[PDB]
Amino acid sequence: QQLYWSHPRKFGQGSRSCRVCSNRHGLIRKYGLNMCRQCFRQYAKDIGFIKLD
Amino acid sequence: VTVKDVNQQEFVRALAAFLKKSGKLKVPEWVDTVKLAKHKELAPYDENWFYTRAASTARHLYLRGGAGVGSMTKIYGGRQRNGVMPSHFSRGSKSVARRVLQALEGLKMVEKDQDWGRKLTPQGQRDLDRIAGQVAAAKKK
Amino acid sequence: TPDIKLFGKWSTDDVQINDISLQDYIAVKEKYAKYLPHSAGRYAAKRFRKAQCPIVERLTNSMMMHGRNNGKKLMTVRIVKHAFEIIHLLTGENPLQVLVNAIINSGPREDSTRIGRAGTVRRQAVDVSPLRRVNQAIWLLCTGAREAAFRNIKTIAECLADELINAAKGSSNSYAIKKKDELERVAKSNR
Amino acid sequence: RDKLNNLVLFDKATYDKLCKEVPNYKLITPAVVSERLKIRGSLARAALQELLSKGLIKLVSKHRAQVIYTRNTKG
Amino acid sequence: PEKFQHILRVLNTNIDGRRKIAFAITAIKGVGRRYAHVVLRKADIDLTKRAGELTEDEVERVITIMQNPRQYKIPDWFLNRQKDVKDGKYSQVLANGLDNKLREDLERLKKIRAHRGLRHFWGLRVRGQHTKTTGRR
Amino acid sequence: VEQKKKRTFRKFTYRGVDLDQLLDMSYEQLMQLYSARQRRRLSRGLRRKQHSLLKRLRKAKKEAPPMEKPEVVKTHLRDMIILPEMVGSMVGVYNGKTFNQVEIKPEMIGHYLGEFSITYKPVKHGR
RNA sequence: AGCGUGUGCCUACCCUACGCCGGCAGGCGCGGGUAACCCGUUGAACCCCAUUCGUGAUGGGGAUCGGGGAUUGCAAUUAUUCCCCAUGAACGAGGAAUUCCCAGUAAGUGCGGGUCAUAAGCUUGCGUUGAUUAAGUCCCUGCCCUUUGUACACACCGCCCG
Repeated sequence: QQLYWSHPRKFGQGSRSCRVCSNRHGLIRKYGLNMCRQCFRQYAKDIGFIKLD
Repeated sequence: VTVKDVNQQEFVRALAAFLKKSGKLKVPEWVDTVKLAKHKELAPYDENWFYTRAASTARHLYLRGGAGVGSMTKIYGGRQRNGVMPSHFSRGSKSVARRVLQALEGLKMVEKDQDWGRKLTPQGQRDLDRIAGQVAAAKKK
Repeated sequence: TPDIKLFGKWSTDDVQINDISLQDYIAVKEKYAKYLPHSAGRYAAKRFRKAQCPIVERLTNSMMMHGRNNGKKLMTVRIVKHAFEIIHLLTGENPLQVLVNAIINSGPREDSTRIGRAGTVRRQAVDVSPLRRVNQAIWLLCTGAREAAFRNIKTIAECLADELINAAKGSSNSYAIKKKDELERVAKSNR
Repeated sequence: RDKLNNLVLFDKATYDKLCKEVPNYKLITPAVVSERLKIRGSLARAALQELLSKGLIKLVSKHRAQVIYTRNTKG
Repeated sequence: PEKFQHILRVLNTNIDGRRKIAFAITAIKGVGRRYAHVVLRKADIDLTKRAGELTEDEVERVITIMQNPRQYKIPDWFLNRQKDVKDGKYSQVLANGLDNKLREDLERLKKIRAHRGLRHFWGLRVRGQHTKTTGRR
Repeated sequence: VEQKKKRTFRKFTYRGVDLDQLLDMSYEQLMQLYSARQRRRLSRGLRRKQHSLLKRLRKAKKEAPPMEKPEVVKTHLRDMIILPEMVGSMVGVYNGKTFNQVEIKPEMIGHYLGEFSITYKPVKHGR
């Protein structure tokens, strides 16, 4: 109703976050994972990203 | 000689001249003004050069299944000096190459190929092979 | 090619390192003639191996110096091939022999080391190994040619020929020859 | 120093100097002509290609980058 | 071969004659290299030579083309002043006249008091650049 | 601004076009000429929307006496392009904290409002 | 040439060959591709080469500025960026200092990925071209090995006399 309350959110840092934690900073957007790097570090084992070299 | 037989510089040099004698190629009225590539420093010293490119292209197509202007722009495209920034590719003009492609058609050297890209014609294939021989024949040296 | 394995077109046979001791880190080809001053060349792993490397190529490598010129061997090979031709025009001979001679003549026999010496550090006259003599010579000549060529119209191939020829018979016109005499003169005092 | 200023057009007498000298030198390139005369470098060049006429001078390599010429073909 | 001139004047600038034409011309304000190169090609000259060489003829011919470039198959995009504004020109300003128009343009937006104008007036910068660390000396 | 000489006498042609002619078209036919950045902005702006503003301009143009300047019209639209419709008006042009007041001379044409309201402050090294 | 990359997506959107117009920048019409299928035999760039220039801050260099074209976005003014012209700077080899490095290594050289709507001088790999040079040692520096000295132990960046 309140026509008041939004301006474009389509693109840029402001258009996205961490599916894990809201953070709009340092975001992994490759392969559609969309996790912030800090989180991705903590969840890379359960996603299937494993250290080899 | 197959055109493949003759060295690229002499082949192109001989054919380009042959085209010049023939007198009928056709030429965006410009060609005086044009650089040939944004990358380019100055236009071509040989204002006569339109012929050389044409020869170069005809030879370029004969070699390969089919080619189009974008490829040529890049082929002609050299490195461009960003100035402060490091140098990068910049595919060379599209008007010249296109006009070259259109003009060649007029002579029938090349014809639209199937699935995009211009291909050499048998008429051209014959023509290039013929000059190729003349060049081979000239001399040893 | 099949008769004898010449250089670009120059014969390896009959070139003699006119200088005992040096004999042998100057590598012509007590069988090794090739064709081109370019090779895959793995010299680095061992300490010695470099000696195996043809002196010509060794000279060519030293040619490509200065940050911009690094890795331009094709350019050096081209320069070297031209230089040999200029040298040949200038005195007949084997320019390769001319090259070898310049190298033999330039290596500082004696040198100096900065011995600690207490205070007013004095410098100790020591004799110099043949590997060093070869290594140092090729530098000297290359640095000589490169230094001369830079503000002058003349090309490295030409300046190289001039440095090589003057050195082959030590004219002392050469930068390198003057440098070697300087290094040696220093060696003698100190002692 | 080395400030170089060059005569960039033919002066007759300098045309004579060219054909009556250059047979003297064993080595001639752009630079030689430039230093020993006071030729442009640009007008050095044109003098080289001309000299190779039917030559005063003889080609042994004109690598893109460099001509390298010898004395004419004497005794 | 032949000789003459050293030292020739075109329209109000002194042009070294020893120099190659294309390059020689580029002393003139407003004649950059891409300019002068295309002007000469238009003007029929043996490209192969020295400004000091050539004829009084060829010279007027260069100048005539230089100040009416459009009228010679020189495209407008090649030009210094497209879209004038004050007249909606196209133009290619030349010689003393470039300094002139430069002055005008700066004045224009100083009259109007636009921030760029102001910047030029204090003798800072007008493109968006940081002014904290550089252009200090 | 109507009759022989009276008021008139500042001239200014924009792009070969004259202000007499300028003041009489449609903003359409003006942006058509040459400006290119301003024209794209208004097209894309478009739909267009400083609508009310433009009516606020004409309004205060009316209520202004008969000789001079008058009261002004405020705005935050820095990205607006000056077009002949505007010229002669008075614009309060915000810069972040201040609204600078500026009459738009015909010269400005094709320029952006923001170019006449400086944000930053010169500065200081000594002082 | 090589590592790599893509749309049909947590909510708005892809990589793009090919025809045409335009000097360019770019515009415009198509058609394939969940890809080892297509873009892309990644026909890269250095480089190699036939010319010009000619040792002049010149054609080395591309700063700053002016005008102008276009692209992204609703919005670019405080230039996102790109181009075209013009204006054509310092810099002609770097003192005190000081980093890093042993073989595909140093160095030249382009490309792709991340950021991303747009935007690379960045980072982050990758192939290409490819040397000089120790082949060792503990001098300086740094850290741990004994032996030794220590009023130190928040440990020398520590705690002694008037």
